[PDB]
Amino acid sequence: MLRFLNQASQGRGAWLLMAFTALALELTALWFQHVMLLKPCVLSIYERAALFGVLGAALIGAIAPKTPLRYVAMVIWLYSAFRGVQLTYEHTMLQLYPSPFATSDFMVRFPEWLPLDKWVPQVFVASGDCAERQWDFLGLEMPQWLLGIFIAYLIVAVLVVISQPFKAKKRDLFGRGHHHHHH
Repeated sequence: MLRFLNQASQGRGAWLLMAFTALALELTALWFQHVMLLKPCVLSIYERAALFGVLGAALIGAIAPKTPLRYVAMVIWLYSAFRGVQLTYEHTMLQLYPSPFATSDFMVRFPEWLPLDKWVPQVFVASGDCAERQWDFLGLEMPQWLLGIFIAYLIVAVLVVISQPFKAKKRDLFGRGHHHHHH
């Protein structure tokens, strides 16, 4: 049952399986555009960073999910959990509620202090309109589906994180007070 989940998850094979899954979607997709001659957008590229970043999180996390490393790897998993989900919303709202500013659509704005984009414009430079539909499943745009996965991934980490032995009665001090006010 649940206990087993912690067993299968605490295994590397399982972790490696999570990577191939997120990758399989990127590859199988990288082919659709290669033939469908599809072009990425500003947001699309940004969203790719949210997951692409997580993928890297699964590579380092699968190093030893039995040590405090959890907080270390989940740091990226969670970052995408709240932000990834919150962002995925902007796409949905705008998609069903188109009303942008003047011409905010001005390529990707990033500080020249991070050659991550300058030294690598290949997977950063945007080209095309954002929110446009070029391919859908069951009558749903990819962005909508991909979001479906984001939720799934958000659950495996939140559940696998809490699956930790937890318990422990010690826990000396935890959280500041400061609420006595003043006369």
